[PDB]
Amino acid sequence: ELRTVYYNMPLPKDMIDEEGNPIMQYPRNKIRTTKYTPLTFLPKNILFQFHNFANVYFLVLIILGAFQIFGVTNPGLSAVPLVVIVIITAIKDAIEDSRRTVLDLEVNNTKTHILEGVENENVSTNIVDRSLPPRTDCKFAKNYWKGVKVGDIVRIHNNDEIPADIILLSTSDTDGACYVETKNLDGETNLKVRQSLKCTNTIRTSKDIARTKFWIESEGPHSNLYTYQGNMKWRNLADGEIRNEPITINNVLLRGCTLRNTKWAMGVVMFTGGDTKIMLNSGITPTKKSRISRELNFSVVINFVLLFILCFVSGIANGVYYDKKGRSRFSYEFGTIAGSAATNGFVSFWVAVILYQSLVPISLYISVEIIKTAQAAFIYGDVLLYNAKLDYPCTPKSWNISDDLGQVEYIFSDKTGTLTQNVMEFKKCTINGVSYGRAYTEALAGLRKRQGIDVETEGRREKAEIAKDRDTMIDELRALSGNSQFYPEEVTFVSEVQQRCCEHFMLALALCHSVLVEANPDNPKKLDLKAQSPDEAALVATARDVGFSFVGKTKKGLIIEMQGIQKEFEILNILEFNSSRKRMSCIVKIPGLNPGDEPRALLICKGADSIIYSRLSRQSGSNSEAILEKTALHLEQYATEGLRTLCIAQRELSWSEYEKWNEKYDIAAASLANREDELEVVADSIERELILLGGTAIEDRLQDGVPDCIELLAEAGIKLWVLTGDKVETAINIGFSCNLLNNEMELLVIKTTGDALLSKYLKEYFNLTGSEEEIFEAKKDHEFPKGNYAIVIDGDALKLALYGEDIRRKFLLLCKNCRAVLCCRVSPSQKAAVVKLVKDSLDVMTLAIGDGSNDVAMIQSADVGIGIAGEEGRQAVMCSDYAIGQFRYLARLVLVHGRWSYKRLAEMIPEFFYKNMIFALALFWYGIYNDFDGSYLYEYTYMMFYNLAFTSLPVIFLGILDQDVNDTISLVVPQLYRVGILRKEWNQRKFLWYMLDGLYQSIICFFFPYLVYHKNMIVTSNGLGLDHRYFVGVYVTTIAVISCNTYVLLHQYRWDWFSGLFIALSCLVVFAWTGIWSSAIASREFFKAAARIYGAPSFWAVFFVAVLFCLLPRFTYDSFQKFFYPTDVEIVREMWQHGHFDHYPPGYDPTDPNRPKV
Amino acid sequence: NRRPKEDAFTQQRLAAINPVLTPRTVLPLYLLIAVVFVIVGGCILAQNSKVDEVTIYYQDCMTNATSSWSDIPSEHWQFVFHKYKTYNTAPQWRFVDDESDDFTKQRGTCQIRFTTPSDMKNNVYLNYVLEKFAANHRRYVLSFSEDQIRGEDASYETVHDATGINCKPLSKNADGKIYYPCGLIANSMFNDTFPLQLTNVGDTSNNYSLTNKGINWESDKKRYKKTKYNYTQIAPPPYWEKMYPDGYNETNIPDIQDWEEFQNWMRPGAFDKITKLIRINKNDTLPAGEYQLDIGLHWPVLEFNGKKGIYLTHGSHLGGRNPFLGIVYLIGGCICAAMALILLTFWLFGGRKIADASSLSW
Ligand SMILES: CCCCCCCCCCCCCCCCCC(=O)O[C@H](COC(=O)CCCCCCCCCCCCCCC)COP(=O)(O)OCC[N+](C)(C)C
Ligand SMILES: CCCCCCCCCCCCCCCCCC(=O)O[C@H](COC(=O)CCCCCCCCCCCCCCC)COP(=O)(O)OCC[N+](C)(C)C
Ligand SMILES: *[C@@H]1O[C@H](CO)[C@@H](O[C@@H]2O[C@H](CO)[C@@H](O[C@@H]3O[C@H](CO)[C@@H](O)[C@H](O)[C@@H]3O)[C@H](O)[C@H]2NC(C)=O)[C@H](O)[C@H]1NC(C)=O
Ligand code: BEF
Ligand SMILES: [Mg+2]
Repeated sequence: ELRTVYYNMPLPKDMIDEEGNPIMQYPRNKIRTTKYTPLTFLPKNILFQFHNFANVYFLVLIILGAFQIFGVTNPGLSAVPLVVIVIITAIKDAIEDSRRTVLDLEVNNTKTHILEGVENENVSTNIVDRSLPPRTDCKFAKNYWKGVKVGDIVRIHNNDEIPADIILLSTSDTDGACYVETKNLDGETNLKVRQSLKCTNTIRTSKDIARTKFWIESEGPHSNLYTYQGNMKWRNLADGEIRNEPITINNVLLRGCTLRNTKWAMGVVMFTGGDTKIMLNSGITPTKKSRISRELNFSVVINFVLLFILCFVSGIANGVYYDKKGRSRFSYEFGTIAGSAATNGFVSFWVAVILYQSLVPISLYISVEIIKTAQAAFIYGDVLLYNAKLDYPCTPKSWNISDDLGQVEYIFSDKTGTLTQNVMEFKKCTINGVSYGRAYTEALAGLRKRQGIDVETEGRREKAEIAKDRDTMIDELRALSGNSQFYPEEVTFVSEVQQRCCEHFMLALALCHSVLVEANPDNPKKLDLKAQSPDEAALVATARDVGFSFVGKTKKGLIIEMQGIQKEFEILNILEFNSSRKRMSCIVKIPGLNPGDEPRALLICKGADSIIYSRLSRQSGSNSEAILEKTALHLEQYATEGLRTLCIAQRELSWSEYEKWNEKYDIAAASLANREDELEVVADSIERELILLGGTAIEDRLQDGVPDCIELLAEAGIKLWVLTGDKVETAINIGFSCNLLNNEMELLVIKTTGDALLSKYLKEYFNLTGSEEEIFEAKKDHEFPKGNYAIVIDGDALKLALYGEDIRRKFLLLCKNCRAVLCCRVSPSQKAAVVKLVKDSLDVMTLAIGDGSNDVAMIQSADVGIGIAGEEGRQAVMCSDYAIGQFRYLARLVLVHGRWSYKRLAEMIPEFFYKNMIFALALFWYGIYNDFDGSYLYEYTYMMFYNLAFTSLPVIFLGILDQDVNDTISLVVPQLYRVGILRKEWNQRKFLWYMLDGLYQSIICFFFPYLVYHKNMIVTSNGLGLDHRYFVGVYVTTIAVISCNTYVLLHQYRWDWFSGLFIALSCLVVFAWTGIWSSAIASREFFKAAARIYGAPSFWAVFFVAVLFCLLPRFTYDSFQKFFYPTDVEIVREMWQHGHFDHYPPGYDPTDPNRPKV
Repeated sequence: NRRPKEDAFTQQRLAAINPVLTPRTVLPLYLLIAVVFVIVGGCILAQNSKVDEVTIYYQDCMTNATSSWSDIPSEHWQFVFHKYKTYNTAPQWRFVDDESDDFTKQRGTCQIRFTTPSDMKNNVYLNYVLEKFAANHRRYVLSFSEDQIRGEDASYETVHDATGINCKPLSKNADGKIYYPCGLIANSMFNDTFPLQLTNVGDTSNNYSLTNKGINWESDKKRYKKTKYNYTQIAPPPYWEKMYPDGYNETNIPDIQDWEEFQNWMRPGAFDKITKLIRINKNDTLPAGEYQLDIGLHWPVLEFNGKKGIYLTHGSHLGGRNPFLGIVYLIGGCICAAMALILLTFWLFGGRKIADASSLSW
């Protein structure tokens, strides 16, 4: 929808709306990022809890409490267990959601500067004019980011995030240029030049912008980051003619961006709130039920089916009883009507639903809610996920999906800022075919052969850094860098034609650049480099350190302090870096040696290697062809180390042939041929014969444990797909340095060139992958793929490889078969679409870690979503489910906590349904002996306190504190994560065997006490009688609670004192309760049960044989399992018993660079 | 700093055993549990086999017993004496008619002459057994007033409209005098007049005395309390109208605290067989003799084809003769050894290294 932002100008007659004049009603500039807005917290959250099927069942039990046919004693108090559970689950989900609101309130309170001139898009409840007087109180006052509106002039100062979508009016820089760190919106490590509109470029102060009237006829919000259409229109002054300036995406500050290297940027706010492109790519934070939590409903349904069977058995077996004849209920009960009963087992069906209603237990969802909250509480509380540099622990922001983290198969990592540290360091270079630079970046690809006794080369390179800093210690007035120097090459010595090349290489690095110099406010004698690309910031800083300090700039040219002494260099032309050029040239003026002669010039080309080696000189007599083999050998060595390469090339030009070029350059410059490509072709004529000075290499620095972590995720069976908003060869540099891309690999580039192109080499790489399309076979395979193929797709070809069902299937199949998957230049929508491709078409658990707003869609679309925290407040942190400070914490979060939280809850949920039906089924098995009439075996406090006090905590302290192995061994052995990838620990098959074991042990729990009463009903030592049904239900309950809790104990790896105490007290509260309650006269039939039953030795004789028969068929099967078909974690625990892991420290962290040697 | 607290609880570093089920730890555990339960199973069966019991069903005594002494049909009586296993000397029964009793459905006196060939020890329990009387249906077991058990002069709405346990079909009679032991449980109280002795047939002044004291727990006298109704407020239950032909006088109202047969009846039997103590002798022992039980027949069971009986026993500590606990401690003891046998032999003929069956390093 086309919107027209009016500024400093009343709206036109399309303001018929009163009580508020503007009609379009723009969003408030607020990020929501919260699961529930409070108007619909309570409606949405009750539906979320009642998407669980047992909660539907409990509500039906309450509604069927209101009927008197069922005969329920105090039906209104029977709703108190469901009502408090729905409220305690809602409060926990409100506190969880309020922790998102305090980060919404931080971002919305982040203090931009908003012009104090009246804005005509407000709710109720020659472009600058000089003839107007410069009125008071229009200053750019510090107002709130939430208070930004559509139509609002915002002065964005240096180094702050941009509050909305802003079309630039002006910057502090003359000619109205800007710079933006778009690593929030893209993965672009460089800064983007945004241009102020040439109409409004002369606006400078708040007095200028208050007197300026215009409007913007713009297009709607449309989610595509690389496109904008707007028309700035304004009335000419002293001349009634409406002028037009078109607005596009290089005139727009988008909301992820940070203003960089520019004192201020004034602009109109175009889109706010959810209209902003950063937010059209986002969605509302999804409520994200866990996969175990979703498959609990089919486990719940099986219990309804069992419940329906038993109430159907009891309904038909009771209605068959009521039309019997010779029955004592005709005489002693007053059912003296033999008639009025044909098949009235319909009432006794429904009595049985109330009798057996605890077969689906009320404490299920509140048990798993306490589990998942406390599993979130323990992730937040450990210190190995704490980032001290940010002062930030891992923050679980979704408190219910910690077990999603234990089945994860596909991590859809972002690259820039997620994998990378956003530091660019000049690590290596070549001059004259000689390799300089000592870096220990990626010699740790070799963990196959050589050792980790190479902490020494970190120390060896470090001594060579200091020995170089002492050697280069000539008085250089702005080389304050003893700490910001990141090029340790001890060969700065004079072994010379090589020494003349090493001086001149770094001279070209200090000459050919677009880096600016601003005075630092702290130490104003030290001046810091204001560069667009941090590559060139790293290039100019390393020339600064080795002697060639770029110190300032003149109207004539650059000033380079050349080894302590300054020298002006006269720059003749700058051929600017460009996306299509991929190079940058600089012509300096060489000074004169003979007097009275205008001297020569020097072109210096810097740019990519593959297109500088095309533009070199072949007509030589010197060594210009001798070194081309050596420098190419090193730039191949550099890129396999994952380094950004470059080349420096020169040709010393004569004074007249340059002047013929400089004339033909001024022909294309002075004419209006800038949009024409002649200005590039004039630059092409001088860049043909070039003498190769040599190349550079820059480490795009990863975060600290990034290649070690991804090796642990690959040994875990998880497949890392890098999805990036930046370039292809950039993500290949990160791919090699991460050990993703592996030099022996065959990189399978998709590469559309211009529409069935894409399917054919989807089919062609599908003959070396001997398969066509078949993905139903593919989702049976969860191994990490074997063949060294990396798939690389451009993003724009991925728009076509995700179009229809047929091409999505073969593109998925190839990516599933490749070890490394890199989707470069990918929009936020397509990163999410790749996750939505993989998560739907395969039945897989997907992770999607990322920092930045281009990842927020990907993070919200996956099953977990991880934010990486930084110094700034990040949307990917706010919109995520977990938020770590560094990428390498993902190994401690997935391989330890997730792999625990998966296995904790995959054991707990079958243990829980076991736990309940060992007790609730004796309400059924007593029906055989009361003719299914519906009398309770159990005294009423036992039925409250079984799932509340007797057995509630052992399952709860299994779901929270069980560890199959240690937190170190979870990281030493990442292949233990594969049972959750294969989904081995949570099955409906495993669940059905716990039901069949719960069916069995309740046969033991009822019939072992029945078979001590059945013969003559005297079970007491003094003959006085324990034959009340509640007393038999003390027998049954006590077997139930003890063989519940010891079953829960025996299926708990890691018997700690905390769980083993609360298993024992659980086991001893069932004795303590009935000791206390059945000493009071309010017990009322139960009055001295514990004095009479616990003093009866038959109770203690039933108790130890029935706990044997309950626990023994499962304890046999586990002993037969763990001897003959043991799981991998049963063997890894055996090795841990033997001490294969005791040389590791407590809290051993393999991704930690500062870890001890093991 | 933010920095979560490190104290080995929040770091999940609690001291823990981490148990690993090797065959060196689990196979001796099976043999140890197997050893105890064949011993406990051997010592439960040994003590259980000594439990002597006399069960005589007398529901058919108005019909199948004459005025003379005739041996009871072998369907009715079950005798267990461990010193006499082939013991078949049948009990006798005769029926004195009582035509003034005017009830004719269950009247008269079933005199039952059994002969115990071995003496029962000091506690001698005379239990009555009811078979097929179903005291465990859901309306039956809730039908009493807990106020009136607790000796309270409870009104009509507290005996009838009490929410869990009320006297619902049997709260008050036609003229509105509420039933004092109201409800179905108290109403259907097993009448039969059991004697206060066993008459020693063939011996003079050696009648084995019995007593209805010490019949319930002594502690139910805290809950069963003397009533506070006037005698004007209350009526007997409808099937107690023959015991109290004129309602309740100023003196005939039963103190349910002293009346333990009520208190045993008011504990409804869990299962279809019902065994309730009615007569005990804690003082003396019951010799090897021929004895006689004169049961005043008042409780009809034949119209629901139920049985009605006598269960004369001195139980064990486990209560009664019941082979279950002994057999099933033996079964669990023989099963734990059989699976210590199966798993040890499979560990020899299979069995593995305790270090590398892992699926990763294959
Ligand atoms: C019916 C009306 C009832 C009203 C309320 C009744 C009482 C409710 C319970 C009492 C209030 C409990 C509040 C607990 C808040 C825990 C928040 C927390 O742990 O933070 C979390 C970190 O913890 C986690 O993410 C782990 C999961 C939370 C574990 C604790 C959850 C406690 C609340 C849920 C259960 C309540 C049940 C109550 C039933 C009666 C968010 O991190 P942050 O960076 O936002 O924290 C910043 C902390 N400061 C501000 C200090 C820098
Ligand atoms: C051995 C030591 C034991 C010590 C005693 C422990 C007591 C405290 C236990 C803490 C709570 C742990 C369990 C989670 C909450 C379970 C609540 C629940 O569902 O309780 C119900 C009963 O609830 C009630 O009686 C009243 C409602 C109480 C609700 C309590 C909620 C507790 C929330 C606690 C949050 C913080 C927990 C902290 C970590 C453990 C269980 O019902 P049932 O299935 O047993 O009943 C069947 C009976 N019929 C058939 C008639 C319907
Ligand atoms: C204890 O003894 C009484 C009598 O010896 C047992 O019989 C119950 O006696 C009452 C009244 O004597 C009977 O009620 C009567 O029923 C007839 C026909 O059914 C009716 O016409 C009369 O108006 C009167 O209501 C009742 O039928 C009878 N009950 C049974 C089950 O036979 C009583 O059963 C004995 N047992 C107890 C209290 O457990
Ligand atoms: F700069 Be990002 F989206 F990791
Ligand atoms: Mg990126």
